[PDB]
Amino acid sequence: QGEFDIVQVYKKFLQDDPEITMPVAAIEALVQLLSRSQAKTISEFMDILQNGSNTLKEGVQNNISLSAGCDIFQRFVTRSLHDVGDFEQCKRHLVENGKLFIQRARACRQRIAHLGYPLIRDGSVILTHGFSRGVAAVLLAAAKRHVRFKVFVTESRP
Amino acid sequence: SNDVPALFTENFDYQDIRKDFVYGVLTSDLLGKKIHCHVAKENYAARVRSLQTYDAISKDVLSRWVYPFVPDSNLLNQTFSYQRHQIYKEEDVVLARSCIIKARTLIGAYTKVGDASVVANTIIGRNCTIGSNCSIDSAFLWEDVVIGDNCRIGKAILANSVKIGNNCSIEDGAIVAAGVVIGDNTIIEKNKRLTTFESHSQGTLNDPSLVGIGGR
Repeated sequence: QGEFDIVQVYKKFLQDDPEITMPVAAIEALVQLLSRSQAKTISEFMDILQNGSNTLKEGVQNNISLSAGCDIFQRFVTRSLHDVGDFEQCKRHLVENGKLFIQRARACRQRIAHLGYPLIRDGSVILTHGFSRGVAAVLLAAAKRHVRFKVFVTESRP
Repeated sequence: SNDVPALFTENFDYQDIRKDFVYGVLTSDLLGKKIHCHVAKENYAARVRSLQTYDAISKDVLSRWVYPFVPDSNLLNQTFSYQRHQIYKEEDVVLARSCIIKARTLIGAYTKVGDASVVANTIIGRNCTIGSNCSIDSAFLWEDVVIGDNCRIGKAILANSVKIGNNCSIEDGAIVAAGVVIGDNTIIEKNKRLTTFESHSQGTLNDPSLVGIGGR
């Protein structure tokens, strides 16, 4: 056992929560893969998540947002990272700052809505293409503020 | 000028500023004085003296003829905002869907408007509330006024804190006072002023208040 195919953890969070997208899942997976790990060298740590990310990256059909999200996640961790005195600070600074990223990540879709809904004006007419949770939040946040508007929707083949 | 008061204690017959004072200077009834006119050719100036002016000035105010002195300026920390076709609203107001607002309309805050109602050329005080499937035109509404469902209002002044039931109707020239209530399924003819006190006009508060009467 130890750390099973984190794609499971990845896949679990999709079922533990469907209202969260694919990028935020892997970030929630790696932090676990970082948490349930004892590497004793900074090399092993980053040697894992690279193989950790690429596995996830090779898992889904090289999804952009995912392959995007993971690569950003790494560079945030290894940025202000430094080894001073003891070692547990490393894993500490990783998962701690790693946890912070997710907190900042999941709350992004909220910030957008708080900035987007003033674009929707009373009686305006909106046009969107396909499904997109981003468009959803802002449009909903409009109605929940009680504004009148109509929207079109594209069939979005395929 | 400072002469005028002393010029009014003397010559005590003068009561009206124009009928008595001016005519006195021009007829030399006053010891040879002069007056002058400064005819303005821009900006705006008038005063509220008559019902046929309050209606006029209001339209001359909503139409921004007296900028900056305009709702959109909100000199008393109001929350107004100009919208196209000269319609004015306030924050924390609720306008139902299917309720439509035409031009020259002003809405105070904290005021409800029911479904399928039509307001036009109308000024509405704050804390009001309108029923549903109604029609209002060229009217005047003040604070804390309610309106029943499916009622027709037009060219009338409705004072503070007035309650109107459903099915009611009210035509031009109508004038009410505060507290007055009109019962459902009722009409009020032209210019039929009313009150809530025992004075001269024909008003009483309870519902209904015209053919069905209170106080009498």
